[PDB]
Amino acid sequence: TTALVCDNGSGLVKAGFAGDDAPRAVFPSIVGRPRHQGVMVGMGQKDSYVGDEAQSKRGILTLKYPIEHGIITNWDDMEKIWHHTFYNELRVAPEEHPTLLTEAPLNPKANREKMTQIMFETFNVPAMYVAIQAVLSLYASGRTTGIVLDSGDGVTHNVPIYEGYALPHAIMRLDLAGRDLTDYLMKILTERGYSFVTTAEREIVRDIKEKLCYVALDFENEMATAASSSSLEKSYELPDGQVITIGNERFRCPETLFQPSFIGMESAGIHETTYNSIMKCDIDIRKDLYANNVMSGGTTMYPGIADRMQKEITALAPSTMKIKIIAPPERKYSVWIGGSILASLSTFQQMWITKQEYDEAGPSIVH
Amino acid sequence: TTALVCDNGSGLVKAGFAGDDAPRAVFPSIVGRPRHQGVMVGMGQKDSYVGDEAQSKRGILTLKYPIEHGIITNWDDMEKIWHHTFYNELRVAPEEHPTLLTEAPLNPKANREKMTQIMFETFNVPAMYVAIQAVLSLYASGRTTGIVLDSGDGVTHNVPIYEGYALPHAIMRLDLAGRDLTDYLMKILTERGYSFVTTAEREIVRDIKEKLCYVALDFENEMATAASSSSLEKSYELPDGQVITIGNERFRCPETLFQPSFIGMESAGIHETTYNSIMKCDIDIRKDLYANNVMSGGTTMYPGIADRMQKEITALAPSTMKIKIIAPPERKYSVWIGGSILASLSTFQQMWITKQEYDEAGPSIVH
Amino acid sequence: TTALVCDNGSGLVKAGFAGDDAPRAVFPSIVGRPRHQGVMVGMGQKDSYVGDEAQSKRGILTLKYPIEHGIITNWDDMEKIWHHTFYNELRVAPEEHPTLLTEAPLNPKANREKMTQIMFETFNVPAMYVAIQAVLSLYASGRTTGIVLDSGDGVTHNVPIYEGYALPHAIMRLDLAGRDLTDYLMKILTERGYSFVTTAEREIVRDIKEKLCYVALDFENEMATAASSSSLEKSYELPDGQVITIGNERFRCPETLFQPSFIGMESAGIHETTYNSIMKCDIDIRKDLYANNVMSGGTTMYPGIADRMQKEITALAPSTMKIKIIAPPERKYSVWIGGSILASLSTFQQMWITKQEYDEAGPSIVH
Repeated sequence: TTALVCDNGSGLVKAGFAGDDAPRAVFPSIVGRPRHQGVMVGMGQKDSYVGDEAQSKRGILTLKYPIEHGIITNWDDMEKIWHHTFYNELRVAPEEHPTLLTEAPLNPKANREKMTQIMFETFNVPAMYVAIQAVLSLYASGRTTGIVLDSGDGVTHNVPIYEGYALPHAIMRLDLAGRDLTDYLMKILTERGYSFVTTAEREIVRDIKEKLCYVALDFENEMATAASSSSLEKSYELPDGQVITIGNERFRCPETLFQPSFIGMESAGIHETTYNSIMKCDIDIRKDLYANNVMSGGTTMYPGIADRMQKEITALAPSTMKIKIIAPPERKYSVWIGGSILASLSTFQQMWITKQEYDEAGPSIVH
Repeated sequence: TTALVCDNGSGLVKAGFAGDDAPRAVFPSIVGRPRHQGVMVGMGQKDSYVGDEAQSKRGILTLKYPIEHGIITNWDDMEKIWHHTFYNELRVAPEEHPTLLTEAPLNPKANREKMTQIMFETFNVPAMYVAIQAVLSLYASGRTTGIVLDSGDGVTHNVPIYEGYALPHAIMRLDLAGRDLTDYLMKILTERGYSFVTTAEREIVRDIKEKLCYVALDFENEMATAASSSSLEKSYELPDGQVITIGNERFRCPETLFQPSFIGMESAGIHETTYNSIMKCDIDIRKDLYANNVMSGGTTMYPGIADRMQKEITALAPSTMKIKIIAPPERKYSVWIGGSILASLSTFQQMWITKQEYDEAGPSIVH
Repeated sequence: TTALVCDNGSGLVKAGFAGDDAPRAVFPSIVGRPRHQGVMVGMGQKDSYVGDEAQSKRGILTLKYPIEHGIITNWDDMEKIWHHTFYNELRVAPEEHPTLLTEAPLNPKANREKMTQIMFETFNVPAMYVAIQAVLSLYASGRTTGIVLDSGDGVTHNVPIYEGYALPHAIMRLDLAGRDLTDYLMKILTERGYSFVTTAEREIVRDIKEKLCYVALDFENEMATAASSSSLEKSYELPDGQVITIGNERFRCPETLFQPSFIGMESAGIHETTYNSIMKCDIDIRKDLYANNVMSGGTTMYPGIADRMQKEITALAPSTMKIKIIAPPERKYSVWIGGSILASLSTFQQMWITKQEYDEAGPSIVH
């Protein structure tokens, strides 16, 4: 049997077998219990709706993302995510396949152990391994050097890798993008009188965060032309018939990635965390970290990136240095195409942690 | 044995066993004591005549509807309604059947308790349950979403239901239609010189409220053509031989449902209470409340509804929204066909409150 | 001349010159047009009655609060509020005094601009400034740190301030209390058979919301003693002679502030919004947000607050932390005593926006 790559998204959990095209299942991670009393008599209602069904049944449930700030809320809901994914999307039994699971870089111990341990006893997989989402994006882009960005709602990361070794002393985790950008967009859309305070309605905010937002070339000059009469406004239509016109806030929300002072948080922008991680690496290596700046994750899919990022880095970086920023299409599925390449390779079959070895070793094998 | 669905009409009490055709007994709720002295010597006269016999013996009695403004006048007369219904119409003993009783939405406490308690000790039914008349109209129309209208003489209601949960925060009770429309018709028929002030004669007013009245497409334009010489007049014949010709007031009386300022009451029309209840529901749900607007109750059987209601809602509702108003034939028996479907279903047999459980629990089981 | 502090209440507009005792004018914000035709011949009737005269002429008018959900309905009625206030209560010309106006925190743009702009051209004030009602309550209590609560009919707010800087990332606006508590009280008083559906009569509901309601120590245990025979009932007398006896609903209505699930809204109680705003502030600052919890606004004048709030916060907050909740008398006039202190200080005279500067700058000076 065929191995299964299942990505523990922050979004947007992604699932598909090993090779060779695209993921089979992608869905918004949400679990939602019903906040109102039923009067139908069937009864016909589920105890907890997962996505996609919880995104079709908005407004009668209370949506709860099971992974928040890069860590799982409880494994009771997480197990339901897994069960739903394997059985009613992929249509496969875990006993049939070796699996490949993903994690986030700088995640607290003992949450990789507890995960691995529960998943082996609950789903009875014959072998498993847990890879960080950032490392996998190297394979997806066909690179062997560069700084890797796993940016999902709501934890971004900046990991530098050099042919083909990782540098522990320069790894940066920012809790900045993207769920706090969702919350910030909701705070500056209230300023235009649209009240979307409720949990369900927050998903609609997320959808306009995808579609209508853009990044400026320079903030001050976009603000200048905003003061002018020329329309930057785009009109969105809402499920109850309402028409929302956003303009100024449209470029304000993504610009936060370069200026976190908009949220009021002390942390520095992607601009400077890129530079400061490069300048924590040895002198000879710095040469090839420039021009292997590879963006990844769905929250980097705004149009004005990477050429904003490019212009800003080129201004702070040493003169006459070659800087190219690598941003392909499909960054949301980058991780999955990474994992797919990995699990197909020899000899990594023998790098998987198998059940008998796990049973003897216990949680200490993980690291 | 076969369960019995007995509807506590405002009209028009309705009774018939569970399934599958139509009600067996429908009658005008009136009790009437004799207002004149008897000289026949038989004597042969009843202490209180119920309907139908009190509608055949008009003019020698004083008709008193036992339910007024959605609440029962006294249980002394109500028990006679029940006794008459079970014994001399349906021909059944309550000890033979589990019953299903109806109520009105937003009815004061403790009037469901006192009812339930008296009915168990007086009629000795083996089990019972009390459903609100509005919820039952969902089943009758085969829907699972929509705003439900229980409109009888003289309390209307507007209850929003979404698949398959009820929304408590948007429930509206209007004391507007229909008995006040009966009283208003009597006030604008006196304007044409016909004096029908007495209690018995008020039933005749109710009968012309059924048959001859109609709703306009637009008030102002119907008023315009009323000023013209073309006849809108219909000639009714009265039991003593009199011929009554009504025209202008013919469309004025039902138009009150869209304009309560005709009665002088502050409350807003069905038009606006429909809109304002929809706009008290969550944004995603509003989409399916439009086009599941379901009218019910006999007082909605005027010809110009629903296409008046349609035109008015479409003008106030957001542009490009799909609005269909659902109004089938037989709306007066909607409630009964609802109840019939309910009481036949498994597992609702075990939702009935049985006598032993009631005896242990007391009136606190009701809610 | 003496500066004038005029508070844009949600209630309850408040007005009085700068220093040193109490407001001169307080009145219920209502404007009401006459819903019936006049037959007196004088004629003697006003086009629109404002409060107090619209609270003496109840039942012949249709009361409309000009500010609803924290935003003004139209400036046509708002200007009449202002005109009435300055001229026929305060007896002062706006050209004589610099004014100080108030607003609500998280109010949509461009409603501070449009207000400021209209007020300068209509009333011709020589200078003005607009302060949010929450910030002013710090001065009133003589504090320089703490979370400030502006709670009026029907928008509450939770703003954290630290010596002497404001924290934008933790500001919470709840549309929960108090006008929806008025509407909820009307919905659970109909349950006891008293029908107060009309606009005028809604004011009477508001008056019993003030006087007779109380907060429980614990809901479940107050509900227990409610099931007991001991009287919690208080008897109110109504203008037409009616005696109303409320008990259970008496503690149910204010308890909604800790449990919004009673209205069916998804939002969390003051308990948790207090905690969750504190836990969105930096670690060192959290220490002094506890014990500077300052309540304000008239809708916090229920007797069981703050010691309900105290017991609930102490249960959720970390162990051995000092928590004191600051609730002085006169919370309804807190805002005014705040404003009074502010406008008297040097150098804040030079913080006022003066007419010549406004004329040059235009609406862009506001922020």
